[PDB]
Amino acid sequence: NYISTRGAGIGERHTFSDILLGGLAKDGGLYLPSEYPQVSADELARWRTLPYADLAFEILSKFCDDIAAADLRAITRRTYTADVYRHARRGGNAADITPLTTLGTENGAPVSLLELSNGPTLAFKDMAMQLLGNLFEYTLAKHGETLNILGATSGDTGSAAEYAMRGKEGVRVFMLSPHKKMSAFQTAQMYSLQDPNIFNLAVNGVFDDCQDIVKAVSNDHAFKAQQKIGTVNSINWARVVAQVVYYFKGYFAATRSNDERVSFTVPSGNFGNVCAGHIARMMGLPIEKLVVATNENDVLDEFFRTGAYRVASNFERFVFDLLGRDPARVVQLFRDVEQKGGFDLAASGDFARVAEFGFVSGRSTHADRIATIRDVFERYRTMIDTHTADGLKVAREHLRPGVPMVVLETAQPIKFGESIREALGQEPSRPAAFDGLEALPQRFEVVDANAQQVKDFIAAHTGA
Repeated sequence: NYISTRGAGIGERHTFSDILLGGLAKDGGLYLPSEYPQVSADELARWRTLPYADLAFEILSKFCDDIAAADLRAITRRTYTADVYRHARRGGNAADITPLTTLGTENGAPVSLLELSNGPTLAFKDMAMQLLGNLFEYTLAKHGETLNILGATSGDTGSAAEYAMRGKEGVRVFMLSPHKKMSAFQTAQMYSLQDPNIFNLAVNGVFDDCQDIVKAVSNDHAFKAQQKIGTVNSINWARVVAQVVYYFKGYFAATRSNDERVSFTVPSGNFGNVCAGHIARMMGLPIEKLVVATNENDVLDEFFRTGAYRVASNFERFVFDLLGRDPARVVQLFRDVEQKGGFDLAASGDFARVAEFGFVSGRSTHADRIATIRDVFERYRTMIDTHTADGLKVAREHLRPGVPMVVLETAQPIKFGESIREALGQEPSRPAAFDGLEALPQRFEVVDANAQQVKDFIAAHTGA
């Protein structure tokens, strides 16, 4: 049973499928399960040797009792294949889906990269998005209807969304991107798509103008009903579930037996990965530390260091757990933010739950990340990107002799080429598979920063 971070859902029934499409709860909160499903010692032992798709089935099954088991297995097996997750760049077996690449021992701990970025758009959101494509298609087939997804992107999330949803029955994607303001690789991956259910709208503004238009359409309830408007952003619970799976996969790959403990480092203070790692640990996965790298973001640093915020969907899910899963406390925190200019979890006695849950944090600077990229290229003979470098720098501050440390690789170097050029004096390396991408014919519709222009476009391209 799924309930709201702000109190709705008690005395009701919301299944996984009921909330799949990712709406907020009725009270403005986010949906969460009423308990975290527990993995027994026997289950954990049985799961160690499962291929990724079957491990995914096991975990998704804990969170979804309303979809027939056979159908969930068919969905995960269709989703997680070597062919889709084909871009393994370090000699790994793509059938692992998220191969673990061990770098070496540091402070007595084996340090590895978990390769989450071998999917079609070379970054970690392909892990959840590919699954959401199949889940959406499956669920929408039951009603013979179409979901018209509206989203915004600066390149990476929209790419992952479009590669997951292209060609899915019952789905269209209307994606707003800032015209001429994205990197060439990301622009080409999106705009080269010819699929008739994918609509790339290049907005004459910046990313925040694109987000503002999605928000404005969010507030037009009659239009949302008329056009069956959907979202695949962080409000989506299924995306978090999907991410729990690779913590299990990485744990097993990093260990020989379930007597061992593993630490993970999450780049970029990303609350979806924070949440997913925390949820895996809460289910019984033997995670020692969850290390959160926050680069030079002072807000994130301040929160993890002190529990305070002075004035993210998934921040709210995390803080709900810090506050004891009491929705009244969450509502108060948001009242403190609005009425009193921030919150202070240390003062209220709730900050102790951050360390309780295994969390620690650290920061990196641009110079630190360049140095880390250069170090890795020389010592371990491989390219890593800026996000992975933020992760590795921070990971290195939290090594315990004897405890594997797994750093999430959240984007491949080709996605963030500027820092690779600065660090390594060259473009990211790329195989023949990607030759000509940026020169392919591009298909997009330019629109101004005008919400009604976007509404008109959607209405003219759905048949509603």
